[PDB]
Amino acid sequence: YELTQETGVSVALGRTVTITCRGDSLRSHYASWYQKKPGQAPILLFYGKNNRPSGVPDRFSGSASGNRASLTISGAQAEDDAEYYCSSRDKSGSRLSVFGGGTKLTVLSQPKAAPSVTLFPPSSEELQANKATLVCLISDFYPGAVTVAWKADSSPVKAGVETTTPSKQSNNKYAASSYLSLTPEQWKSHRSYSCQVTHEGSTVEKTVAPTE
Amino acid sequence: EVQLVESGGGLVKPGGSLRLSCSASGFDFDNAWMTWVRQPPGKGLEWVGRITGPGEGWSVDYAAPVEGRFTISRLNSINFLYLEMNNLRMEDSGLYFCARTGKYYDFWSGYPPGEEYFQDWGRGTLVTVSSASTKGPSVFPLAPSSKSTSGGTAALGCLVKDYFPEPVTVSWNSGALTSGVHTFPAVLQSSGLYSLSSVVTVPSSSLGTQTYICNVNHKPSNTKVDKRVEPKSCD
Repeated sequence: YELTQETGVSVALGRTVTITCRGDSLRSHYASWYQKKPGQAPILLFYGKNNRPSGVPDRFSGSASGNRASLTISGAQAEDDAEYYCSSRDKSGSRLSVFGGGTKLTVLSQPKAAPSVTLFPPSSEELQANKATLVCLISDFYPGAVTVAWKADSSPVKAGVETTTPSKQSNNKYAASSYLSLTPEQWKSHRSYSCQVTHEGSTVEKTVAPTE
Repeated sequence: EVQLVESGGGLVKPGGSLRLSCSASGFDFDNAWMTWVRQPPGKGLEWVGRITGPGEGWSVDYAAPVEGRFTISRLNSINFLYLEMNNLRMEDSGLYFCARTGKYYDFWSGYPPGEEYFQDWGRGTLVTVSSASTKGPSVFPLAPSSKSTSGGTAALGCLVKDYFPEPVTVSWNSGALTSGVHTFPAVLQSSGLYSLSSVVTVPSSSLGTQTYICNVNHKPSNTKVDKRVEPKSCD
């Protein structure tokens, strides 16, 4: 991107946090900030030198220096858990506009919970269809951020992997799923397959073998 | 009261054409700057183009990846904003917004031509560009076992594989079983087809007695599937 933002930032409930936007154009231009929740229209939070739209809570405020612009939230609430985008010119003096990659803000309001992991081997039913899918289900963890890595035997598996973005459960804990697409030949040609879920620096691993 | 309503979104083949509409009300539309913004699935907001007012001669600017294929226009007499897209590509998905655009310029520290910001937004409209044809899902069982069981509870589910287009709705035991159920968001494979999973945690005790059937519904292909999930026989 031309405007760089943090991929994700976290903050304790009721505390202050600052997410930034950096770009050469910002040296000459001001940035605007937008909140975005899934299935809801974006909202302008801040723009110009010191401009906040009426209706936007005062805990939102923007600042700038050099090639960086910052959005600060003083006293984060539970609802503030959302995506945040900065916008400005792509170059100095440009008539075009552009957005940053956006930052996913996590507001921490619950105890950490270790992920519950279950790895399903390809069903006999599916294998008859000349297909094979390893299903790695992850549930009951907090906060909602995980890294999934697959292993064929001891070696890492690059392609065939598909992973969803974590979503809220009924109990406000998060859940995610990962899929490894194999051909029945590949599936039967290895001794075992493993699903490695990394959550908050710790890694949990589940394994299945074709001999079943 | 500012209102913005996008429409015209739908399915279209690569290389096809599509025109989006945006009806505006509650502000001076004649002199208002209007901007189209799109959010690809699982990605962020991307600036598409903007159309100015009478002062700058209704001039239009486009994002580089889109220029030459997209055209922005307006009809002030009925308060409509248009985005006309030709030779659509897959990347041109998926959710398009129109936004009332304000202009900002600080005379003492600012640099021309100032900045453009987006005061009001519509709900958006969804554009899907794929060569894929409508397909019903293949449903496979995620059978529970010792490996799927921990702490007196077990996990079982359904694999809803290779369907198009979205969405799929999944229930368990005709809606009776709702506790412990979680249906995952679909994933989009390189083939252009969707797949998702629906899991429910149940007491280990119940496995022997209770029956578990997932109900898969896919209205785009008019397909209903009742699939029973029971523990696999090792034999």
